[PDB]
Amino acid sequence: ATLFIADLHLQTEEPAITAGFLRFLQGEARQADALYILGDLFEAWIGDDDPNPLHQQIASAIKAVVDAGVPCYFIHGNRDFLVGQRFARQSGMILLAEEERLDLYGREVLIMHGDTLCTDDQGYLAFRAKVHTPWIQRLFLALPLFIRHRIAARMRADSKAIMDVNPQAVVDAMERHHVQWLIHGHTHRPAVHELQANGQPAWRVVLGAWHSEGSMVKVTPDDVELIHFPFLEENLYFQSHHH
Ligand SMILES: CC(=O)N1CCc2cc(S(=O)(=O)N3CCN(c4cc(C(F)(F)F)cc(Cl)n4)CC3)ccc21
Ligand SMILES: [Mn+2]
Ligand SMILES: [Mn+2]
Repeated sequence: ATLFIADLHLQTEEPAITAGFLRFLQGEARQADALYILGDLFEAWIGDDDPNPLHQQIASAIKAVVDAGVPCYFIHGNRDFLVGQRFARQSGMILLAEEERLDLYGREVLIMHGDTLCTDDQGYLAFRAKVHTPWIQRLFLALPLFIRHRIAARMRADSKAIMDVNPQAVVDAMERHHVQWLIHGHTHRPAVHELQANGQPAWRVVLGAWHSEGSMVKVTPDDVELIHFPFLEENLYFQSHHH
């Protein structure tokens, strides 16, 4: 089986999500044929030289999955688009493009983060075009770390003071790649949408964000599974209910 996760939005202020991800990496992920992380692994990223200890803890845990024989892949999200080759080397992850076509046990599957499908949010698309401009990225990454931190903290507060996908963009993407299956995240609306692409039925599978519990897509030769699970091992106990 091949696993897909996304939108964990890991951050030191949310240690429960981190604990749930580490348990996932130590258990479920060790049995997979491959693990794909479709963006927004971290709530924020300002460059691979960031000494944030969470980054090294996550890198080491993913690297242990890679060392256990499970190749791990990463497509950038809108939050962590600055994840680069240094962190890829530290984690053992392979960085992929914003769109990839996979062959999963015979079925062709398109994967992406999903933010490029929200073509109706012109405000976000302007921000995305800005921070994806290569000379702007190089200029920001050259700034001192403490300056990048203050910029990011202010820009996050400015944003606090998610649009769904455009149906035709979905069709266009699935017909550009000639697939009947699409997996993405970003929208935080886990679902399986049926549609038509290339004159045949097609399905758009959406991952969930790790807010209260975990979420993953498991692809087997026989089916596609959208699975919700708790962060930690909920040890069962009994309460003496009465008839
Ligand atoms: C919609 C959405 O995705 N948002 C909204 C706010 C936000 C904040 C983050 S951030 O905190 O992780 N971080 C902020 C600073 N940033 C910059 C800043 C610059 C510039 F300052 F020079 F312009 C250039 C570049 Cl290349 N990167 C890197 C990322 C991530 C995603 C989002
Ligand atoms: Mn997200
Ligand atoms: Mn996103």
